[PDB]
Amino acid sequence: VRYAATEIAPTKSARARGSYLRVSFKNTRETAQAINGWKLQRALTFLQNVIDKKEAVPMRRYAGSTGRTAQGKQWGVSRARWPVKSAQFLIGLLKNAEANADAKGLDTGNLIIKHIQVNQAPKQRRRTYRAHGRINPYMSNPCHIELILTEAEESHLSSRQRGVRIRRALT
Amino acid sequence: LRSKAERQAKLAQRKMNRMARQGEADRHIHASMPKHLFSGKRTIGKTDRR
RNA sequence: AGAGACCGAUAGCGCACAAGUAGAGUGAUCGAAAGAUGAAAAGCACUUUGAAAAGAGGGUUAAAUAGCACGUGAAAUUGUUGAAAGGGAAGCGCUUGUGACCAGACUUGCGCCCGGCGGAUCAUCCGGUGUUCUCACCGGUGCACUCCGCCGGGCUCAGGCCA
RNA sequence: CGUGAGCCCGGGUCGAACGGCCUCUAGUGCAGAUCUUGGUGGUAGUAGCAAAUACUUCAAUGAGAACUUGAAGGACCGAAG
RNA sequence: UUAACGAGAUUCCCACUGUCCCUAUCUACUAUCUAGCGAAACCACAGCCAAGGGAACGGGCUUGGCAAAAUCAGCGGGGAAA
Repeated sequence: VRYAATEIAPTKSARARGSYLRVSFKNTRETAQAINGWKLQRALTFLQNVIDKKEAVPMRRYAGSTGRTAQGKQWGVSRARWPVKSAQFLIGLLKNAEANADAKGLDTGNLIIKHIQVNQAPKQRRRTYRAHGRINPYMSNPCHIELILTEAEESHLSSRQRGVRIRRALT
Repeated sequence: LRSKAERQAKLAQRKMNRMARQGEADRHIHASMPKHLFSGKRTIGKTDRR
């Protein structure tokens, strides 16, 4: 298996992965960008607060005609939501990476989310019936998630320039 | 050998599960471009739909 | 039964596959999609986290950057990372500039004058052989002011880019 | 490198064949055909998921319970049900 | 100058009233916000105007007015939309 961030060596880092996950890719992308670059325990607390609707995820790219709330002011926006299903999937993956880090023997409390990336999985193809005997697609857009936790951490001058610098050095 | 057998049985279902079929008997092919919706013109007289 | 200046899986018969099948139509009839892991299943023991799917280690293999989503794995389109731009469009042409990243070219050659080495495939003559029938090669002869390489200097000439 | 259609090389991926020259041959060169087949976007996490009066408490099962079950309530069909 | 009958067509009268003066208020379901789920139509590229652009047409050209991220609810002028 190949992760996107190949620069991160696996000696002092942990990783977790999920594939073909029937959870909304857009919501999962927004939640992952919310927790990107964070401490692990802080990210877990934030995701639990999102499940409890005590703190919100800002909707930035996939935010068209969404509601507004007071809880986006922490991120400097107005459009924020609470995607609890994306939060639950990401909590499961973060706990798996924590368990992998504990198996490796790393210090759990010093870990940060160095890499986290959501890709689109092959689409789940349901059908819906419309008026006048028509059928349209009714697809699910699942996602692949991957995440990596990491420990927190005068040449070729001219002769004139050479003479000028020599005279300035003596003087 | 048994565990390998149900694993093969479960892996055989992946394409039809992605197509969201209700079991292996769901082989219905729907009309994606019906003729009554994609042919003909609408006149002032009798129409084919309201 | 044998062949081809034929086609190479959107092609070739509709059908390279449990194809006149699946499916549709009261019926007469209509009628597809769909090939490829690997040489060999060796198709992942065991540990650990999960309710599980799975993940992580660790294994098999020449390769998992081949994991029964399987050869190769393009584009559209998408995610992350890095860089940049943005006062009611962008894109494009000419010419600079900045930043980033690069292909060349150059590194010395030739010829003389000395000195030190190492050798006699120096000129002439003799015999044989071949040729273009007067030119060469082969064996003897050279005894080092003659030839051939090397090593140190010195000199002349030609050498890259911009002025 | 070529005015150009193009040709050639380096780096990466990859795994079994392929190319130059002269002739011979053709099912031989795409941006358009409301082209064919397949795939994929913006729209967009949007439109919407509002007929048929209606749901609530505790316990159990379970990783998980408004739409599972038992009990406790409250209602509806109202014998052309 | 034909009775009865008619979801046939027409004029008027009484009653009646939110048809109107002239609008106001209340309830339910939406719309709205959230969780989950999740299309399509349409789409050369795009979208602030004014005057000029002979072929009575400009969104892109010329000359001006200007011109500041990212957004939500509405709206039906224009573009799109039968």
